[PDB]
Amino acid sequence: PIVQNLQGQMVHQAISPRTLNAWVKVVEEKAFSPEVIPMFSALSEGATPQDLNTMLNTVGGHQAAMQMLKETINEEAAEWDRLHPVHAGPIAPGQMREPRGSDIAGTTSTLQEQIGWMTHNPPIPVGEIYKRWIILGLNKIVRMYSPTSILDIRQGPKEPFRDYVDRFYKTLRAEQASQEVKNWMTETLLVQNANPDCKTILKALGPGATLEEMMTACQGV
Amino acid sequence: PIVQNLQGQMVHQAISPRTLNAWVKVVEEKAFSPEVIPMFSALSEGATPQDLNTMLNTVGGHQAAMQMLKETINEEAAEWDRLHPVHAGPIAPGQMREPRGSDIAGTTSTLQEQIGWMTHNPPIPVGEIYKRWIILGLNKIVRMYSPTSILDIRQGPKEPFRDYVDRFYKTLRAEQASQEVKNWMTETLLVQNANPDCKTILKALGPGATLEEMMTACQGV
Amino acid sequence: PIVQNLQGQMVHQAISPRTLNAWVKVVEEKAFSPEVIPMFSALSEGATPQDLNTMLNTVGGHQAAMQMLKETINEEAAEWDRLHPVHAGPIAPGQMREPRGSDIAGTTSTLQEQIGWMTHNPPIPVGEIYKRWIILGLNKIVRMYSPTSILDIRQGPKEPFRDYVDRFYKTLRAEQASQEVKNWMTETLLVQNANPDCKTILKALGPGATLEEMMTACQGV
Amino acid sequence: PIVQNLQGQMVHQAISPRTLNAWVKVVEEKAFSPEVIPMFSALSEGATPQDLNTMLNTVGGHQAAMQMLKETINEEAAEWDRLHPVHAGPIAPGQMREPRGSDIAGTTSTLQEQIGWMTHNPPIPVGEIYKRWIILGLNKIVRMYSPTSILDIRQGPKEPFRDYVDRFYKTLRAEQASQEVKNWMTETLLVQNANPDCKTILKALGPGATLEEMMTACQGV
Amino acid sequence: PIVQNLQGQMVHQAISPRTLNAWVKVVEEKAFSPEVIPMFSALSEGATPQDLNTMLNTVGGHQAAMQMLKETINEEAAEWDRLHPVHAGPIAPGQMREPRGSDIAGTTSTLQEQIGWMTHNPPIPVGEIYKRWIILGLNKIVRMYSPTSILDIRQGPKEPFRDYVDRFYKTLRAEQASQEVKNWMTETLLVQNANPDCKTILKALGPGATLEEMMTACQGV
Amino acid sequence: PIVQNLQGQMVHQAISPRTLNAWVKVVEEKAFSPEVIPMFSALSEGATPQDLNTMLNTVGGHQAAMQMLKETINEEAAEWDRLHPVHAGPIAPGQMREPRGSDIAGTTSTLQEQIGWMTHNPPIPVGEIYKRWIILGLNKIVRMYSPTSILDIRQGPKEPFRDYVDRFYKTLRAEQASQEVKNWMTETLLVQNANPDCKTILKALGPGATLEEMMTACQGV
Repeated sequence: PIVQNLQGQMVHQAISPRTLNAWVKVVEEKAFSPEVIPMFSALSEGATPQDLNTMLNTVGGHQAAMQMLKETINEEAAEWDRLHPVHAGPIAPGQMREPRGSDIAGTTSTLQEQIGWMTHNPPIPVGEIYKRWIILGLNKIVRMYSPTSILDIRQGPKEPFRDYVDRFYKTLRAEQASQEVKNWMTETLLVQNANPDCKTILKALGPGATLEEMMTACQGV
Repeated sequence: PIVQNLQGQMVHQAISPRTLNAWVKVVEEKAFSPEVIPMFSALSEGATPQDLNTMLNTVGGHQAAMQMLKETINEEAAEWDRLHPVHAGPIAPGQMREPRGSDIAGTTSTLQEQIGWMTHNPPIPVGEIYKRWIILGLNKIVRMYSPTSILDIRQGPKEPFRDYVDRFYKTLRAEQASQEVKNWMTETLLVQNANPDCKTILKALGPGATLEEMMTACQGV
Repeated sequence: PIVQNLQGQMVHQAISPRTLNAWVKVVEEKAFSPEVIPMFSALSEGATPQDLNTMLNTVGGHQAAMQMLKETINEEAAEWDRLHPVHAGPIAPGQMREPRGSDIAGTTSTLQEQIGWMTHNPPIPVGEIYKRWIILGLNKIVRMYSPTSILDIRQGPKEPFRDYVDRFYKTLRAEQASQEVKNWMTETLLVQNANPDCKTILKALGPGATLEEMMTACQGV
Repeated sequence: PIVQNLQGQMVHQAISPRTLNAWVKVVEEKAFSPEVIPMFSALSEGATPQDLNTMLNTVGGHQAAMQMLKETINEEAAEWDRLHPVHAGPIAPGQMREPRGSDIAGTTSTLQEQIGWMTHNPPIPVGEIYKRWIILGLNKIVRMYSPTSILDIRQGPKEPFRDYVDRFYKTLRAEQASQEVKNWMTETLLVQNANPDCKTILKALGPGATLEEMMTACQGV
Repeated sequence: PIVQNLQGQMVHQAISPRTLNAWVKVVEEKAFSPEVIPMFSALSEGATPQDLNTMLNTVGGHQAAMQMLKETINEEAAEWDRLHPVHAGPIAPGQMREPRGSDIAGTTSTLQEQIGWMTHNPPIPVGEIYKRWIILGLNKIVRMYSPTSILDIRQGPKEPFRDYVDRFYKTLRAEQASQEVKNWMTETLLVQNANPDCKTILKALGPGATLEEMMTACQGV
Repeated sequence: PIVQNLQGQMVHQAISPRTLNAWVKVVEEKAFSPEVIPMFSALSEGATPQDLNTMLNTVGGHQAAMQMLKETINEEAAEWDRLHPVHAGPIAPGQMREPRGSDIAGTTSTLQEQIGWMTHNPPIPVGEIYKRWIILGLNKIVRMYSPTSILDIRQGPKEPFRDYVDRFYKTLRAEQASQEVKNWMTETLLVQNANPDCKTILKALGPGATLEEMMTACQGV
């Protein structure tokens, strides 16, 4: 990791044992559940591509998903190469060179160049660029490892609205979808896939009713 | 979070693994229980909107409450905009741009922006403004996910007074009701819904008796 | 709390995740057991009233004890308020005000006021004042939830004197009773409530024996 | 280990209890599963050769595997002495001695030579050379201690492709096979050792298919 | 406790949670066992009298000993007052008041006074003095609470010399005897009080043999 | 212990809780195992004799070993005094006193003296010296509490070769014998003490076969 102290004093730190353990245990316990993404992202704030590779490589099992993640990363490295030409210019001997895809993915750069890119002026955020590429592949993994389709999420006849809504927003959370489309699934599907009895109730509230009002309206139906 | 050092030197740091796990296990273990709000608020001291959002996004499950909270937050951000019109013409180069409700909520603002208002003299403490909106949305949730009103809490045949007075001020603690109404519930219901045996003993003290007189009188029944 | 660093800089620090966990486990493992009150005093070393209410409020359940505690704090506050003369008109900017009972209890004051009082020499130690009120209320509660009278503790037919002494000064520690009454209990009851055999041993030493002499005599019975 | 602090400041410190313990417990619990080698690299960031011997000598249990690794360490050591002969006379003015194989392996050399080599400019990275020699012998242990070869990974009749693919990308992970060769093993063996139903669907995709296209095709199978 | 930084700055810091918690755990796991007195002393590095009292009060149960310990501390406090009485007239303007036993016992002395004595020119280490007084009483607990004497350990017909010697030196640790008396007990009781089969062997090695030599001798009897 | 900071500022530090807990746990799990001995050095890197006395004295039980160790140290101590006699006539004015053997074992030397010798230039390493005596004595203990002869380690009629090479080198590790003789045990005894079926397997490879070759050859017999 690299920890910035007062005055922007940037110092690399080797990775902590209790980070290593927390992150590995999270993936053993909860698998590819959506909270893994914010947890991953948090626990790798200021990480180098080597520290990020550590976190993935210290995981055993789930090797079908990690093989997909490698490929996804290899695709984002071919796309960084496509977008940023490979030509070495009249750059100074002591100044940082220009990162490649494989520099970003942590394979052709050294730790000192990765610390260098991050700390240097101008900086290149090779650690966070790589995080976006991992997180994308994780979006593919979460989406792939979902057991449920969001359209089949429906209120039962004897199902409290509130337990259905937990089901609706779990299965929705685990979709990759535009926000606009997710807005549409809330405003169309929630009232639409309800039970007749509760369906009536949410309609009487009209279109400016809140989920709070909606849960409290269906408290005893 | 942002650690205030000596000479008033404020340096940001990312949120700890053991804060993340203590907050995560709290929600798993204790659900929407009243002490969860001071516990959340306490583990979130010195938090930015990004750190508060981290803590909420690392909560896996309970998504009907997180959606109810999203709508609540949006209502407090939008309400902030209601109070404050858009600031016309050019922004001054010595001055920070004044936050909109969506900058406070952490979404049309960067992390660096959040740190910018909060640290820049005279500080705008957007973390502690937004935090109060979160603690607002949580109270609504704590109060909703409560199964019992005070009328529904009574002492059974052989139940010790002590466990009942605990049940009573736990359910009162979690109610929506005002202090004049929560006084009325205390002075009426508490002795009224005691069992025959304990009710007889509390009647023999008089009505002017204290909770201390009430606890040491009715203990062995 | 407020951590004093070098050359007497007292600077506030948030209550640590492990402070919180420690108080949660202490209350979990040992409830309303005597030595828990020292754990609290220790965990509240250099604490503010916000940090005292945070610790009390972070307690799961036990609202009969906490409602009793509120009643005691509110009584201690009304008594402080009673004794201190009322301020004539507003407080001029150079006048650091003198706290009312509710200022001490953290309900009418700001954190900056609580810090202000403590650091502005001759210090008004509002944390340490409020802690005595809380500790005082914890002793009443503790004494009141204490199961067994000191009078009723007695030796088994061939029970070891040492184990009987452990029970006697364990129960004695939870007794309301005066130091002078407890000195009588030492001189009268300790031999008195022993069993026929050990009683005889103990009687033969006369009253000049210390507890080591009582212990070494009853080393074999 | 040796901690690089602000501005090339290298400072010696002891190997951490909870480091040491983390390594003993990974080996106690999990032996020589593929994830153990990345864990060992994760836990030894900035370790000297001495610190690296500390970690091998603190293993109890499994001394045939540890023996295999010493022999490997002597092989890797002898090869370093073959490639670079002894350097005659007394050491060059203000220059560090070129280490032997036994110096990299931490036996003929002293900890102060090891700290000089690592911290000097140009640095001699003795810690990372020996660490490769250890990682090579841990791979011989991993591979030997494995019961299944990648030729032997095959799908059940009613088995999910995904769980099988997890056994395959785990087994592929422990292969000493080169990357051009691992690529043949992916495009050939995965479908070939598939069940007849999932095999048919995957053959229909053509030879252009990704792992994702293969997993989403055999989702219903 | 009081933490010394560079330039001889001694600044008090509040008692650590995990120090507190570890102490508590020691008394529960090992009771008042011999090895506890060096662990306690170890855990009470830089302790004030108030931190020493905090450790004693943070224990519950085992109160016959806690009573022995109280009385012993009072005796020693009474001894310091006898050895060091009050000197004529009021206190110096710039210096501290000379300590009483009750000030060393931390009961009549404020924390500030206690900081005062350790930091003062000339300093009285009232912590380290009080701790020795505590340790005298702890040794009285160890010696009283040992179940058996060094005289009472002799070797059975199927007992291994090794286990016999384990028992001998265990029991010795807890006795009152001096090193020249303890020396006599090694050279006299151990072989004397051994079983016939090991005794012939040990006599044969002759009285200049070590315990390692005696232990190897008696290894297959 | 003594922590060497940047630019070589050596300041003594209090004996860390997880130093104390780590050594306690280590002894509880691994007793007289050979692995205790590197762990002992690693956990004592940077120690004083006071601190080494703390770890040894905080060991409960094992009092046969503590007497054997004690004896080994007094022997090493007696000898250090024989070889290093104190200088003729009057003392150098500024200098520190001569460490005697008991000083080095921390018996007769205070904390300050031990800190002087270690930090003084040229340093007298009382800590590292005491550790070799402690390690010498620990190696005797380990070896004593090991019982099996290496001649007695043989393969069962259908025992896995690995479980026998593990037993063989576990017992070999605790043998006293020179390295060339341990090389002789490797070449003679290993293949010799194997069962008819595995013996046959190894005999077919020819006698030049490496342990990697012996282990893959007997992978399944």
